[PDB]
Amino acid sequence: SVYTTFMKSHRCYDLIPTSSKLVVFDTSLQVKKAFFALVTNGVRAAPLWDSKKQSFVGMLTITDFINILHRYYKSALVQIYELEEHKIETWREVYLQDSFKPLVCISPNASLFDAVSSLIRNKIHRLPVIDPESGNTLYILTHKRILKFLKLFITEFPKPEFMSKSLEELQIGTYANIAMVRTTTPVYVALGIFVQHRVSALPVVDEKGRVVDIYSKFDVINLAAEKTYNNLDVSVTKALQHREGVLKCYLHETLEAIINRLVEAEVHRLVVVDEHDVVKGIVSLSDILQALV
Amino acid sequence: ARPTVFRWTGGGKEVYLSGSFNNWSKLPLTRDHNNFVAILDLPEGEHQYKFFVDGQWTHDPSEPIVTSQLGTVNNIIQVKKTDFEVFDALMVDSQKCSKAPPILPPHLLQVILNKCDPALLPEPNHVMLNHLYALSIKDGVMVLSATHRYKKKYVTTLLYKPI
Amino acid sequence: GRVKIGHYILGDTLGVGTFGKVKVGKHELTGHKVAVKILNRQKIRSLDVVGKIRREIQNLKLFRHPHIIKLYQVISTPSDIFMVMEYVSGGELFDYICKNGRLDEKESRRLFQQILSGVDYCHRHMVVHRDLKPENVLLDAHMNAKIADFGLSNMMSDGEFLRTSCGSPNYAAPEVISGRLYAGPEVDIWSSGVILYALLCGTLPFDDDHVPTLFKKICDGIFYTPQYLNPSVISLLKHMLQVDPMKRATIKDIREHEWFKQDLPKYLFPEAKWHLGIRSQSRPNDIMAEVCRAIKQLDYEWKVVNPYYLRVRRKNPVTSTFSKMSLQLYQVDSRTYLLDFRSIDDERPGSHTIEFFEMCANLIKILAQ
Ligand SMILES: Nc1ncnc2c1ncn2[C@@H]1O[C@H](COP(=O)(O)OP(=O)(O)O)[C@@H](O)[C@H]1O
Ligand SMILES: COc1nc(N(C)C)ccc1-c1cc2c(C(=O)O)c[nH]c2cc1Cl
Ligand SMILES: Nc1ncnc2c1ncn2[C@@H]1O[C@H](COP(=O)(O)O)[C@@H](O)[C@H]1O
Ligand SMILES: Nc1ncnc2c1ncn2[C@@H]1O[C@H](COP(=O)(O)O)[C@@H](O)[C@H]1O
Ligand SMILES: [Cl-]
Ligand SMILES: [Cl-]
Ligand SMILES: [Cl-]
Repeated sequence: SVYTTFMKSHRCYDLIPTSSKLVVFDTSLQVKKAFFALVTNGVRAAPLWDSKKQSFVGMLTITDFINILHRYYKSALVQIYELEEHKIETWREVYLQDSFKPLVCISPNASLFDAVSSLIRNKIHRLPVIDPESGNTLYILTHKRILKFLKLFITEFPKPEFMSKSLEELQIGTYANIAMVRTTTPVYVALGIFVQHRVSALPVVDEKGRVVDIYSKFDVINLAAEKTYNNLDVSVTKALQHREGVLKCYLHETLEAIINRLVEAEVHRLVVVDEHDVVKGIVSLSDILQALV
Repeated sequence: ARPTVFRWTGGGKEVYLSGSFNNWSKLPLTRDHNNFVAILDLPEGEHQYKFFVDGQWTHDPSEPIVTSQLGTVNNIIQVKKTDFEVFDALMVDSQKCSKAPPILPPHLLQVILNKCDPALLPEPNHVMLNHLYALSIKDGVMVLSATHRYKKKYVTTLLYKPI
Repeated sequence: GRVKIGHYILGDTLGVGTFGKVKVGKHELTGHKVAVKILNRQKIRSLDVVGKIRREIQNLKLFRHPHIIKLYQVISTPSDIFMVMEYVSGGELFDYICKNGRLDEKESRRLFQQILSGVDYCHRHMVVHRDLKPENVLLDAHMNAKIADFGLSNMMSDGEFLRTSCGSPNYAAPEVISGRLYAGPEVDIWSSGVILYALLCGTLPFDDDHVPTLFKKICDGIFYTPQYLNPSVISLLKHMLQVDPMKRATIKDIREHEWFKQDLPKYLFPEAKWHLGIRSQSRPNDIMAEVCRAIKQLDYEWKVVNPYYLRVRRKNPVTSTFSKMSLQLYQVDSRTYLLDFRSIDDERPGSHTIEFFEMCANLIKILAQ
C-alpha cells in the first residue's frame, strides 16, 4: 500500500488549523444546557472535564442526545423531565453503567495512521488531540478532515490500481441489512434504529423501494436548535422540512470519483443506488479510511 | 590565551605597562582621545602589573592591588575562565549584582470571538494570548474563554462551568 | 603599537550608542572593516542592563536580514565585551538628508521599503526595535539602508505589554510620550512613519523648540503636507501616523498600500458579549484590598510585585501540580476600573488551560461585575 505509508509519516499537528475553537463542558453542567451550547457555539462534539478527577473523562456528542431522547421520551403531552433536569456526570454514570469505555485520545506528535486506526479500533467519529506536556485538548480530529487532507495528496501523487477500479469489484463498506426509515416513520422510531443499529444516517424511502431523502444524526441536532425535541411523534419528512437534492453513487462508478464526489459535496456517506433509484448499499468515510489503512 | 584589556584612565604624555607576563619590560600604551590602552593575551591565572606614567611608577588604585613582603605595591589581575566566554561572563555579572493604576491598553478590548466555519477563528494579536475573557452569567452558569498558542497554531478554549 | 581585538586593528570612533562606544576595525591581513561596540562590564552592571545585553546579543546573533547590521562575533575580556558587527561606509541616513536635500519620490520609496523590510523582520522575530530614527539607519556604499543600535529594543512576550518611554521625542509615538502601555510593533510603525516624512521632506513632521507644544503636536497627530508631496504617500503617512494605535497601519496595511507596492522588489518580503475579567467601580486600593482577602480565602500562595500587579500559585488536590496566574488592575475610565487575569506557562498532568479557568472562576464568583 502507498497511502498507508503517507499516513504513517504526517503528524496529527499538521491537520490542526492555524486558529480554532474548542468547547469543553464540566461534568456538573446541566445536560440540556450542554446540548444547547453545542448548537449555539456550532460544534458537533465537546470534551468533558471532571473537576473532581481533574482529567478529560469523555466526549459529549449528538449520540448522547439521541440516546437521552429515545431512552426517556414518554409523549408530546408530557415533558422529558430527565433531559430537563440532569447533569452530564449523572447521565454518563447511567449510560456507561455496565459497559465502561474510557477516553480515546491522540497526541499531536503521533502519526495520522495511528489516528485513523484509533477511530476504527474504538468505532468512533470524533478523536480529540491532546498534548502530553500541557494536558490541554487542542483540536477534535474527524474523518472529514483526514479525507479532505488525503484527497489533496491523491490528486497530486499518481493514482494506483484500485483508483481506476469499480466500487463493486473492490467491495468497500456495508451492503447487507441496511438500516432505513420511511416518509410516514416518526422521529422516535428513527432515533430507536440509531440506538440499536449504531449507524450515522438512515435513508428515507418512499411508498416504493426508491430512496427520497437521508435522515442523519446531524439532523437530530435541529430539535435542540429549534427547541422542538419534546415532540418525537412527528414524521421524519416533517422534521427535515427545516431545509437540497439527495447525493447518490452507483456500483459501476470508480473509487477515485466516489472519493472526489464525497469531499466536493462535504458529506459523511454516499448511498449505493441501483438503476431504479432504490437503495442497494452504503459507503461511509470510515469505510474508505479502513481500506486505505 | 584570552585577550585582556589594560586601560589607563588619567592624563599623561607617555604611558607604559610593565607586568609579570612580559618579564616586567616596559610596553607602550596607545592613546586615542585622552585614554591609553593595550590589548594583550594572558594565560588563565594570577598576574601582577604596574604602570610607568611620565617617568613615575604607579598602580591604578581603582583596580585591585597586592603589597609585597619587600613593600612593592603592584596591581593584580585574576584572569578567570568565565571572563573568556560571553554568556558565562554575563551570567557571573548578574550574580555579582547583589502610583496610579495603569491605563487599559485598547488591544485587550479586541476579541477574536465576536469579530464560514464557527470553529475557525482569526489569528489573534500576541498580546491578547493567555488573557481570560468571560460571559455575563445567564441561567446560573459561567462561560470562560482564553486563547493559548501551541507551537505555531492557536487554540481558544471555552469552559461551561456552573456556579 | 596597534590596538587589536580578535584579528582586527581598532581605529577611530564612529560614535557612542545606547550602552557603549563604537570603533572601526581593519583586519590584520585582509583589510576587512568591522564596527566594534565596546561595553565595559563594570559600567553595564552599574545600570541593571546586564539582562538587556544578554538578550540583545542572543537576538542579533540569530538575525540575518540585508537591511539590519549583522553581528559577526562577540569577544569577551575580563574588563569589557566587544561586539563585532558589519561596517557600512555611507554613514548616517540622517546626515545624508542633511548634507544633500530631501530624497525624490523614487529614492524615498526605495529606502523606505528597505527600512520597513528590516522593521518587519524584527517583528516577525518577536523583537521590537524601539528608537527607530534616520540617525540609527545607516547607509552602505550602494545607498542601501541598514538598521543599527538595538540597545533600546525589547522582546515581544505572549500576553505581555511594554512600558518604557524610550527613543527621541520627535520619533516617539503618542502612547510612548504619554507613557501608556503598548504592544510593541505599533510604536515602530509611528517611527517608520516619521522616517518616511523625513525622507520625502528633509524635515521632521513633529518639531518645535518648545517641548510642551511639540508633545501637544504629536498627540494631536497634526503635521504639514507640502504641495510637492504625492497625495498617495500623504494617505500612507496619514494611516501610519495615526494617534489611535487601533486606527494605525500594520506592516500588512502598508504592504497593501498603492504607494508602497510601486517598484517594490521581490527579495524584500515573503508570502454573545465577551468581557475581559471583572469591572469593580471601587477605589484602586479598595479593589486590591478585596482580592488579597479573596486569594488567601481560597488558600493560594502569592507574591506582590507592584501595588496593582500580583503573581499567584495554587497546588492541585489530585496531580499536586502547581499552576501560576497573574492579576493586574487597569483603569478603563475615571469612574470604572478593571481586573485582568493572565496565564503563566509552567516549565502527564491534568490540563494547564482548564486549571487556569478553575482558578479565575473561584475569584470571579466572589468579586464585583
Ligand atoms: N474520546 C471519547 N471518549 C469517550 N467516549 C467517547 C469518545 N468519543 C466518542 N465517545 C462516545 O461514543 C459514543 C458514540 O459517539 P460518535 O460515534 O462519535 O457520535 P457522532 O457521530 O455524533 O460524533 C457516544 O456515547 C460518545 O459519548
Ligand atoms: C583608549 O581606549 C581605546 N583605544 C583604542 N584605540 C584604537 C586607541 C581602542 C579601544 C579603546 C577602548 C575603549 C574603551 C572604553 C571607553 O572608551 O569608554 C571602555 N572600555 C574600553 C576598552 C577599549 Cl580597548
Ligand atoms: N444506513 C446504514 N445501514 C447499515 N450500515 C450502515 C448505514 N450507514 C452506515 N453504515 C455502516 O456503519 C459503519 C460506520 O459508519 P458511519 O457511522 O455511518 O460513519 C460502516 O461500516 C458503514 O458502512
Ligand atoms: N447521501 C446523502 N445525500 C445527500 N445529503 C446527505 C447524504 N447523507 C447525508 N446527507 C445530509 O448531510 C447532513 C448531515 O451531515 P453529516 O452527517 O455530518 O455528513 C444532513 O443535512 C443530511 O441530510
Ligand atoms: Cl553618535
Ligand atoms: Cl560599504
Ligand atoms: Cl532631517
